[PDB]
Amino acid sequence: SGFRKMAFPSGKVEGCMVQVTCGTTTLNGLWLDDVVYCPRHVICTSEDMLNPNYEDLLIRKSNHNFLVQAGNVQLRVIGHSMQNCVLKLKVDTANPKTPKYKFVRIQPGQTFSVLACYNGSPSGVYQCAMRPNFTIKGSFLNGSCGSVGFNIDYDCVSFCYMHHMAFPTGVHAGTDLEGNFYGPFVDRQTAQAAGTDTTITVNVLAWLYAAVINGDRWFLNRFTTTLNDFNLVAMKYNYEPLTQDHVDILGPLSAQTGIAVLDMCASLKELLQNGMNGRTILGSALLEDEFTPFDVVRQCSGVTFQ
Amino acid sequence: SGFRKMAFPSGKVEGCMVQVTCGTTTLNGLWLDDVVYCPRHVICTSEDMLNPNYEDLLIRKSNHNFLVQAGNVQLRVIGHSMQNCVLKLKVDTANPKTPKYKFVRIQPGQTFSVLACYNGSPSGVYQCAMRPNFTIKGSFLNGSCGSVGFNIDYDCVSFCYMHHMAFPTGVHAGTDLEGNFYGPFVDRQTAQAAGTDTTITVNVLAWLYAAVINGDRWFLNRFTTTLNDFNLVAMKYNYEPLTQDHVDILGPLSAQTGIAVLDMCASLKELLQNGMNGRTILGSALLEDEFTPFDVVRQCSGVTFQ
Repeated sequence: SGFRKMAFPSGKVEGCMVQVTCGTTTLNGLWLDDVVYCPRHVICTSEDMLNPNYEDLLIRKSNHNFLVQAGNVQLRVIGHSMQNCVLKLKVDTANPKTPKYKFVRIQPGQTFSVLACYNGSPSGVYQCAMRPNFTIKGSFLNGSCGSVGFNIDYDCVSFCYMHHMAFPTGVHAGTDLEGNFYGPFVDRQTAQAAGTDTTITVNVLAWLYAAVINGDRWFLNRFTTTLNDFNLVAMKYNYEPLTQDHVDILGPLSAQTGIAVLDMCASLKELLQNGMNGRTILGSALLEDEFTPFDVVRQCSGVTFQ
Repeated sequence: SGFRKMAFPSGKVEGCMVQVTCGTTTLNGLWLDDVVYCPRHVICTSEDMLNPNYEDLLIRKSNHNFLVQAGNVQLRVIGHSMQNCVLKLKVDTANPKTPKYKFVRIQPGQTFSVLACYNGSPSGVYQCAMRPNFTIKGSFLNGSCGSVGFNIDYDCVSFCYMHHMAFPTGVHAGTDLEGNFYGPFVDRQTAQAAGTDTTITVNVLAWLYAAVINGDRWFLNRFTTTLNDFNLVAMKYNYEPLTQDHVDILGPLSAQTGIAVLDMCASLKELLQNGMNGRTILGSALLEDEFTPFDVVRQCSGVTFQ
């Protein structure tokens, strides 16, 4: 009973966070086996960031220009390469606390947990979603660069995000762990536009099912509707159009509650047009789109990990 | 930049969670050194819970009736006592992963992180507040009993909460780690009323300061007001009255932003009377009271831990 924006337990990621220093810049790095991963803009001064030529900047750097610190013990850099927008600092000591891990590139609308770090030390953990415009709305201060996002599949940690940039708009951008940005962003200090943001409709429907599982049922109505007519209302309010793959994903939520996806949509349709009228659902005065269908099943069944 | 309901990193607590089984019942326990802590109602059947005489039930139990499991390794019970509403199962193996810890009993309005567990395995982590009526609005399924709440002071883990009961109302109740319930609750399966809930006014003001730190300033007005007149408006809307200790706690938030507490109150006063008019603050359509002033300073300065 109850429903909370829940993060994954962070223990397996904590033992992987190191502090990386090059010149005057210090940010966080991810120490798996004997490779440290960190944003390549650790090699830039505040002046370089306006127009960095990363190849030329990297050339004037040698292995002993990088101070990697894992707690009270300094690491030794044996080799450096640049994979897209991440620096791989090959080190000598492999991380004994290296978990079974995996690098994955997530799709918009999926959720993950962020372990926010400063100077290589864990500060806090929260759950967030990759927006349809490939930003995230995080909580990141200066020198939280290098902090990582992750999911947990039983015993395997899936790393999916590394924080790189904060934009004047309040939004945050980063890469996968191979160094490819999510979205059309580049790691330089210049004005960059994100797309129009849209609401993740499949997630909203998973949250309405969570509400029904928890005894909020007032939004339930008698109408039904069609996918095609719903999508016409949704596209008016900047909601992601629903496809059949979406209806199927919500299958188990439908079977455990005996309410048809299309019936849930008809409730939603009404909620977009008529509004909330000052009521709430699961404590909120707005429709929430940061829970995936799998997030809801996990929290309403008690899935555990290593 | 940005603001998120942030939990503490859970690594140090994960290595302390064990599974406790007695008869048919299985819940979570906290394994510090060579003592396991768990709800005493692990010794009850579903029938016993209606009217348990814990002393008599405990008498028919011997050390070998308790199966404590820490992963794939069974623990050995050497002694059991009942401290208030917690069972202390003294075991032989001390926990090697025992952190520097502390038992503390928190006051209403303070916040902590909950590590939700099932069968002794971490499932997720979230942040919550102790309501003024000594409940919490958590996310707990059957057999999440024994899950613990905690804060982190640099390297010391302060344990402050253990989950015991879920009430028909959707609210949750538990004890400190010495076994004293928060609130007027008892561990028996009967109807129990919580008090009227009130909004934690000092927390709300810390969140408005967080909003100003993040560029939301529309609620800022020109009026001021007095503590006494504000408290008269607040007591109308079921808000906790403000005292001078509260104004002082918000001192650093006031100095870093150059806005007087009483000026912030005058904004709040207006917000309670005139309403939100469909605007939002830090993304929310309602006033939030689950951030303490210290929570805001931690997230707006980058405080780190071991």
